Amino acid sequence: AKKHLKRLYAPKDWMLSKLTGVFAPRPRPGPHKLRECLPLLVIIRNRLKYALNAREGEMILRQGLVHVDNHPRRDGKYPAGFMDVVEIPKTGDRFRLMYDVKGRFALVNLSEAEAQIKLMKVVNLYTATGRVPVAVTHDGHRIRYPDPHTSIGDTIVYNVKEKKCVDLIKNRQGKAVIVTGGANRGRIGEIVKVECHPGAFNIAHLKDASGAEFATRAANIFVIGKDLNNLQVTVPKQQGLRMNVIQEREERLIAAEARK
Amino acid sequence: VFQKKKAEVCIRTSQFKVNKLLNRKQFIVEVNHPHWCGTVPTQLIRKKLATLYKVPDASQVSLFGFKTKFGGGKTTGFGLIYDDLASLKRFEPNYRKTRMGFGKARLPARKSVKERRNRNKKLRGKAKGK
Amino acid sequence: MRNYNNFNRVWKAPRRPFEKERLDREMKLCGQYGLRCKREIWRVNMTLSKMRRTARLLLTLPENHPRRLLEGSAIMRRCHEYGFLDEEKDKLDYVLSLTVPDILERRLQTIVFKAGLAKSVHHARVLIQQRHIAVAKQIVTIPSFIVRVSSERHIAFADASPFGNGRTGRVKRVRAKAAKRHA
Amino acid sequence: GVVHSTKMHRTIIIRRNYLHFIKKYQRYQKRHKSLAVHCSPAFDPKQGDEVVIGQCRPLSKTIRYNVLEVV
Amino acid sequence: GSLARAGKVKNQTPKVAKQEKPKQPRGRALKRLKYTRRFLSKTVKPGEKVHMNKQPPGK
Amino acid sequence: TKTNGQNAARKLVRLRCRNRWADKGWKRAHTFSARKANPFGGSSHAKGIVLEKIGVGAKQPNSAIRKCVRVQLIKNDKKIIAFVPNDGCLHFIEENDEVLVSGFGRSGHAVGDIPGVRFKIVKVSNVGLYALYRQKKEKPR
RNA sequence: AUUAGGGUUCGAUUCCGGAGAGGGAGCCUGAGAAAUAGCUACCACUUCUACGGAGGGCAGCAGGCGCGCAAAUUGCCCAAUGUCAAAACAAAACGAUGAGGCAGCGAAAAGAAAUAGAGUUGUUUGUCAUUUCAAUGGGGGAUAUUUAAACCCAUCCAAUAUCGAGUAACAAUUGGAGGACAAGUCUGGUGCCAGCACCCGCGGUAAUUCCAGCUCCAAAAGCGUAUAUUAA
Ligand SMILES: [K+]
Ligand SMILES: [K+]
Ligand SMILES: [K+]
Ligand SMILES: [K+]
Ligand SMILES: [Mg+2]
Ligand SMILES: [Mg+2]
Ligand SMILES: [Mg+2]
Ligand SMILES: [Mg+2]
Ligand SMILES: [Mg+2]
Ligand SMILES: [Mg+2]
Ligand SMILES: [Mg+2]
Ligand SMILES: [Mg+2]
Ligand SMILES: [Mg+2]
Ligand SMILES: [Mg+2]
Ligand SMILES: [Mg+2]
Ligand SMILES: [Mg+2]
Ligand SMILES: [Mg+2]
Ligand SMILES: [Mg+2]
Ligand SMILES: [Mg+2]
Ligand SMILES: [Mg+2]
Ligand SMILES: [Mg+2]
Ligand SMILES: [Mg+2]
Ligand SMILES: [Mg+2]
Ligand SMILES: [Mg+2]
Ligand code: NA
Ligand code: NA
Ligand code: NA
Repeated sequence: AKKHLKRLYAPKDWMLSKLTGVFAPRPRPGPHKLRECLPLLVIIRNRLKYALNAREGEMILRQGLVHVDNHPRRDGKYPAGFMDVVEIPKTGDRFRLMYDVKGRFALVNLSEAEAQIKLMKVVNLYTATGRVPVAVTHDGHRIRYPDPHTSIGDTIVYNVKEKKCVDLIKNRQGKAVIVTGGANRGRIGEIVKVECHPGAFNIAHLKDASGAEFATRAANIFVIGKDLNNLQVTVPKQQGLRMNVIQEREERLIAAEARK
Repeated sequence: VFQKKKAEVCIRTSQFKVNKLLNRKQFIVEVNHPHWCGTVPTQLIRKKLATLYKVPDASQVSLFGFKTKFGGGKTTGFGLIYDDLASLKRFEPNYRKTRMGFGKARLPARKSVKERRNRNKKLRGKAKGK
Repeated sequence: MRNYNNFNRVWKAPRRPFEKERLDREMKLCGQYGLRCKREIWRVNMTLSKMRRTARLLLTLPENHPRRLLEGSAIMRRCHEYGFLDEEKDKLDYVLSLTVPDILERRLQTIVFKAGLAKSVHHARVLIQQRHIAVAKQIVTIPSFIVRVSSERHIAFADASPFGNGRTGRVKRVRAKAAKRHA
Repeated sequence: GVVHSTKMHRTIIIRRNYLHFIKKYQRYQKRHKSLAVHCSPAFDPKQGDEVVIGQCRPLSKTIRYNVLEVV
Repeated sequence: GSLARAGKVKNQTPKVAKQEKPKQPRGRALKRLKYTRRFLSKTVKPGEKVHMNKQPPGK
Repeated sequence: TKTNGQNAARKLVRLRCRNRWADKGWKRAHTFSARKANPFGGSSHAKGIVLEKIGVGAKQPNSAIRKCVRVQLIKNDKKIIAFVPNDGCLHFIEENDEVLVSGFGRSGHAVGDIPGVRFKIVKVSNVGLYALYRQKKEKPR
């Protein structure tokens, strides 16, 4: 099977320079999809800058100094992804892997009693041997006894340290969601309606805080709160609000001139 | 308008970060050498940084990648300040340790190693390695 | 192999190799601005051709078009910053009227002569190539250096040059060594 | 599609007529495709009839669709 | 036929050595020399045509 | 005149396809008859061995003996006639010598008053003929 | 690539997909192969041999022979980028890696840029003959810097203490000067010969065209020529 990953073929969100190397670290199979993940080596070397190169990254990772969802992960090819909690106890670092308004990965700093909570979107529900209902989540977790009201597309806020479900947010109109894929990835809005096309892709029509209306496929939405006012997780700085490109360029130019 | 004065070196650090994982502190080091003739030796920069950052031993300071600025008078590099000499000798790359005199001896030519490996792969035990 | 460093051309030869009017005009430009070859004029020609092409494309679009607004503001800002157009001229249609001397006047070789640091454009070019001119205390050795308006007031002799605050030059240094050795 | 032939047992041939655009000439041309479709004995369509077909697993060398509704 | 006449004129031509002359300027200095001679040395009379390589009378 | 219908693309495509063959340049590029008849076989230059020196009478109203050589190509053993440029360059050539041959500049058509000559000698003994003519190099012994 | 637009043309080649490992077929192992620096056979080529026998597959890297108009080193290194793995680094204690990276060769192509700058005297100016002044790299070196180590760049010619331009000989070329097409009623030579000439044409004793000198024109560290292709 494929063991390598050309740097040109690597996801653009990893921000690896096309001139520095032929290859990029190929994510191993695991919790998240290869195209929708951030490798641990990329996090430790290119984002956190704790490692100058891969050899120092190996030094840090093999010692189990980096924890993902309250578990040391020693593989630099481990596929960390959305809503994962990454903690380095030695440096006192705690952040959640999320998407900013531009669709890039963002390390949102977390406090204690916040790093113990992780949201998981239910992608499948089946019955195991012994008539045991099992819920499969977006990060590959299998839950042996979910809430009876759990449905596919819902989100389970899950205590990683105690390994137990603590609450469930249903996937209904009026709920706050974050887009996890497509051109609208990273936007935060409220479900206005969901159009159902059986045998095809359901379309979710959303509306952000400023009132902008956008759409995507139902697979790309991720419920994160009862409504936009009360979210169940800390979001990045820009709060999932897409901002006009012309206005953004003008504000950056003014801010740059104010600095100098 | 020219005046003859002794050349002086000013050290200046940016993007400073504390790396508890590798027991060191990382920073970009910029050297201002107005009337310096040629390039500032990295050993001299090591003494200046050790004094500037109150490092008891200059041997815990690791410097590399010094690029001089076009037009002269400036040099920019990268610096590492380790908590102790033991941490430096344990975590630093061998070639930088060799630059400091702490490196190991060079291994034999890899071609000879490849030659020996190919010869040995035709033999059974007690002949391989001889 | 597997190298992804981009590169592109910056000049194009004229369509008709021998036109008396064009050859005389380019000869006038070379003498006036102390240029080395026709390629320096043709580089300016291609630059202006690019700016006029996007300006024509933007002016085709309606005013309220977001692309015209963002791109039109950017190119006018670029012209104002580099002195191609005056600050008063704040319309996209004035980009179309840019001429070759407008770009050539902003060359560091031209600006140095106009500022008064050199007797002529040829003196200006050799001064630049000989590490004698600094822009905002940074030594610049490229005559085709396009000078920004905000950078115009910071042009002066380099601190490391003999004409500035630096040590003596080759002629004096060699004669000083000769005087010591002869004595 | 439109039923083109019903000479086979439980299998029918349908036509999908469509216009293909040619960019250079800024004009269309009429094209068509033929599909072998299984027809359940519950329909009984005729030549020229319009049918709705759904994609199924390979049922023969050429058959990939099943008749769902005869209009 | 009669290939023996190949190179007749080249062999016949009297050999005249190239005159030794001082070097001309190269590059920008050459361009400024041409510009000064073409547009600064003399004022062009209105209506006249500039002769770049006018030769002395002959025939 | 031509068809104009909105759904007449097939007719227009067919009309163009048939009529392109009337373009002599297009037919040459899209057939193999010229390539088969071309001694160079589509290449820009071909190496060869000089068979003899010949003198070709110039076409009227000119009157001259153009110096040429009969050359057998190494790649395909075809015999061609190649003009020797510049005066005295025929003496730089010997029989059974090894030459490089290029086109005469009109893509297989004859050039000037030389009848039926489409090739010219460029190198001899791995040395440029023009370099030999200008005495910047000497013919190897 | 070409370029108003519409189009025309190229795509063996970096990334994605497919296919192959001299030609064919067959197969074991394995999660995955119809694998080829794995096996079995035949065909075509081949190597060793003590004649009994035993072998080989560069469309991997480097490099040979042929083929051609046509294309580099049998180099250094795992420092970076990655892969595999029983594997962090370190400590008697350094995994492999021609994948890859770094240098050598390289005017395919692309970018920046020298070959000189200011005067003074005489011969409105300008040229020429003088005579001065300063500057600078090419290059030569280093307390050194770079680099895995080197090499290139960059920095400097004292910080008490560091080499160097005057025919700046440190000397610019390639094509042209009837017309298309910028540039000579120039001077010799040759005399339908030699040759030039993409086309029109030139040369047969006064050659604006050949062979040369002089002068001039064009592009310039580049400039001709051939073929193909795009515009025309
Ligand atoms: K090879
Ligand atoms: K000529
Ligand atoms: K004559
Ligand atoms: K001549
Ligand atoms: Mg004729
Ligand atoms: Mg291809
Ligand atoms: Mg082929
Ligand atoms: Mg491929
Ligand atoms: Mg295969
Ligand atoms: Mg082969
Ligand atoms: Mg293989
Ligand atoms: Mg096989
Ligand atoms: Mg092999
Ligand atoms: Mg075989
Ligand atoms: Mg390779
Ligand atoms: Mg080549
Ligand atoms: Mg180890
Ligand atoms: Mg080289
Ligand atoms: Mg020179
Ligand atoms: Mg030097
Ligand atoms: Mg290098
Ligand atoms: Mg003319
Ligand atoms: Mg031509
Ligand atoms: Mg001519
Ligand atoms: Na489905
Ligand atoms: Na200097
Ligand atoms: Na490695």
